[PDB]
Amino acid sequence: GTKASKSGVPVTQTQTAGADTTAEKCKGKGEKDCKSPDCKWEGGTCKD
Repeated sequence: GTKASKSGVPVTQTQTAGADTTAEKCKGKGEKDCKSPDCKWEGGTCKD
């Protein structure tokens, strides 16, 4: 609770460290190329 109201350490929960930030290997792929487990196909566009 109330003790610092900011904390000395940031206490980062998660910031998609595993992902390559943006896997632009997906970007450019057609629907067939775009693997769903790999990349999210949305709006006729393959994107990580």
